[PDB]
Amino acid sequence: ADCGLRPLFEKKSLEDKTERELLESYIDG
Amino acid sequence: IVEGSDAEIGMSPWQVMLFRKSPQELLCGASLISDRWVLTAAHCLLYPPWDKNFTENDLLVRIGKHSRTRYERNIEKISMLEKIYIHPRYNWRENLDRDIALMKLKKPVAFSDYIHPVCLPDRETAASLLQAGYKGRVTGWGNLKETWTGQPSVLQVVNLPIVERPVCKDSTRIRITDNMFCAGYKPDEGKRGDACEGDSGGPFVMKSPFNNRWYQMGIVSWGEGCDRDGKYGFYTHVFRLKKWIQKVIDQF
Ligand code: NA
Ligand code: NA
Repeated sequence: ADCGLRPLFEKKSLEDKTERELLESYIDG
Repeated sequence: IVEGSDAEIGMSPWQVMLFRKSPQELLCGASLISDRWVLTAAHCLLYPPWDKNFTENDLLVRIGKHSRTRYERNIEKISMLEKIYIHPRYNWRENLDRDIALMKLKKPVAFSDYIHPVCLPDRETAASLLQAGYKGRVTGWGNLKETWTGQPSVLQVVNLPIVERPVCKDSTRIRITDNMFCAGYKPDEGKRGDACEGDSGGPFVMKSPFNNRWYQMGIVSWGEGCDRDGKYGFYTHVFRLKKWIQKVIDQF
């Protein structure tokens, strides 16, 4: 239900040190 | 986990440790998917080749943990297990097909900044995210290198891309099924890393670019050594076995 959202990261609009690398992996060919 | 790095704090608040009660021993990783429900690899609980055959009473989980070489007062919660459920088509004789199990907690755990459930993928989440070249995250307190049958102080994390089904099959003589996927960098991709012995039952998770939620796509299952050129880690395919998890969950 309210799963998948980390109190210390998403719920505080804060990003971990390597989460952009995963999103970049989706856009790259 | 090999060639990973220290998790930041509350980076993986669904991370669960699975222990033997006596003598107190860290067996495996797990993942929290509800207040009552913990998910792990079937071979953490039942593998007759290692005369391993744990019941509910034999075991205990520790949730919200970051260091094993600390005790984390008013942060980490410990829970006994009411029932263990192994996939009825779990196959240890051959290739660890459906290497999945569910443990139900005696008391529902309290959610905190350090304890929070991971989502399970739907149809579309599996379609959009479980594709070759797309990167998920693996975590655990497992072995630091390949060795014979590497304990780190801090929870370990590595991002690894999913690998095309044909390169997975070419890597190994072990028969793989639809209920599994493989992840890791090709030799001559330049990056490295892998799960390892001890990391089993730990989650392979991906961040949906649509709703910002973390989903558990895989369970650390098997490999040959850890982090070898031309080998990849094999993950239990969480979507293909979701209906079973649901039968078990929709039935208390
Ligand atoms: Na893409
Ligand atoms: Na490798």
